Amino acid sequence: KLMFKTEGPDSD
Amino acid sequence: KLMFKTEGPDSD
Amino acid sequence: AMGSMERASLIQKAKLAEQAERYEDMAAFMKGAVEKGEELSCEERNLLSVAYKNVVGGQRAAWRVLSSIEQKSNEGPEVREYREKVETELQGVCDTVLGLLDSHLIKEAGDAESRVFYLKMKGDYYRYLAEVATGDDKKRIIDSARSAYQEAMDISKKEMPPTNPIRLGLALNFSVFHYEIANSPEEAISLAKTTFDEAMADLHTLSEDSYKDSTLIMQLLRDNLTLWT
Amino acid sequence: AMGSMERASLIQKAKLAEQAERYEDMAAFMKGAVEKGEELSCEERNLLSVAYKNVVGGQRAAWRVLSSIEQKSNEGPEVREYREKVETELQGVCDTVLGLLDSHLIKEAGDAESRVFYLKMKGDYYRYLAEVATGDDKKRIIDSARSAYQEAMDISKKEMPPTNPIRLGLALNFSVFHYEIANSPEEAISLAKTTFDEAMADLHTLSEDSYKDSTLIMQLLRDNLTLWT
Ligand SMILES: COc1ccc(C(=O)NCCN)c2cc(C(=N)N)sc12
Ligand SMILES: COc1ccc(C(=O)NCCN)c2cc(C(=N)N)sc12
Ligand SMILES: [Cl-]
Ligand SMILES: [Cl-]
Ligand SMILES: [Mg+2]
Ligand SMILES: [Mg+2]
Repeated sequence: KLMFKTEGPDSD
Repeated sequence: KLMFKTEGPDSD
Repeated sequence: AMGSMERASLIQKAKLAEQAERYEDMAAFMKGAVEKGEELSCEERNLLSVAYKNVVGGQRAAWRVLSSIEQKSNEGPEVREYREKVETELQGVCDTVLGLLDSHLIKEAGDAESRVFYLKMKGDYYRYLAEVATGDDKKRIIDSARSAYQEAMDISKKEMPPTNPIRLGLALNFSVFHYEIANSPEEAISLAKTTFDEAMADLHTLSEDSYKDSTLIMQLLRDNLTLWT
Repeated sequence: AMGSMERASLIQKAKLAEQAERYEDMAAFMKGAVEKGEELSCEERNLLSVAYKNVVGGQRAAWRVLSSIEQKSNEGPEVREYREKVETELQGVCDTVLGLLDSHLIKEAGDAESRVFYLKMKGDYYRYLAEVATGDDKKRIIDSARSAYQEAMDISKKEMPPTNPIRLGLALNFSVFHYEIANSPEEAISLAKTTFDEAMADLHTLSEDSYKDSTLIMQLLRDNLTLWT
């Protein structure tokens, strides 16, 4: 899936 | 530490 | 489980676990610190958030891999069973975090920087629950995420400048909630644009270091707007 | 723990866990498959090895971070305590793998490709134990690693061509054992060089695909020799 930017660690 | 090459996944 | 370790030792070990990239340990140490019952400092709140974001992030990524395999298979029971296993563990982590926020981090948080932080977290972990939910359950979970984000937004607009990184990160995440959870892409775009523009106009007030902190998150808003328009 | 799941379902879920980068799950599924009591196929042996190599690799990396912080601190008790915690969990994983090899993978392995594979694994997990051991305990652990690697070497030289990837990976790992566990850098260099040269001369027998498999591991021998000379 295209994941959009959210706050904090890009851990997924 | 400098880790040398060992077989399989470089998981460390 | 951490009832026998000193609060300060739990925080110290959370920082060590972070350095060692042992995020399940880090989250357990910070859960123990929360359960001591004292409020958390700014650094401690961020340790709590970083720990659980890393744990739940791995679970979300795994769930998406398995869900994709499952959908293709539906174009034995093992894929569904294992997706369900990961899903249940993910829901358990979200429930644990929400439990900490409800018992009793939010109710003791009076300053805007703590209260907004925790209400944003509440929105985030309901959002992660929503990503794997279906049906009526999903609608109520989505409403819970929206309600937490909205209370956080209301406080942040009254009590924080537009460049405040907590306020910016809240707006970022609430805009993603709108885009892909609430199926409100126009609301997502409007919120990201307005947030970005109001922050731009307040950058003149910032030091060099604060400018870097705020513009970093502003770039994430821009990244999303570029994908969305 | 996996006694109620079908062997074939455990293998299927191990492959899914691999795709999802859930290596603790993958290792538990493969432990369950081993404990069904049947021998493992070539693919299944590699799933077992990949799973535990990933688990123990994270633990080794964390242990090294914590050990480094600890040594600097010794130039409160929390760093030592947490290093000990990770160390004990690492030793537990190694003991689990060694337990599977002893009960009863090695004794039922008669073909060279299975027996060499498992004896190499036995050397590897004693080697990981040796990395965190001290004193007399360390000497006996080192001897156990050496003994397993040596039996594997003897079989591999009698029963496998010099380009066989299992034989090559065994020689690679045994050479690293010599270099940094046994404090025998000259033995390490000699073994890596001889292994590389004898494989070179046997490449002419290989298909395009086998050539790629063998030269990949040969490059790892070269990488080490470049660092060592
Ligand atoms: C913006 O969030 C943070 C603010 C402050 C700190 C901090 O260390 N000290 C300042 C005391 N107020 C911190 C440490 C994090 C970490 N270990 N990932 S995040 C994070
Ligand atoms: C060299 O090692 C392997 C050999 C074979 C396979 C395999 O799939 N199928 C062939 C049946 N003999 C395999 C799959 C791995 C994995 N999932 N990481 S390793 C690995
Ligand atoms: Cl399962
Ligand atoms: Cl500990
Ligand atoms: Mg429009
Ligand atoms: Mg010499």
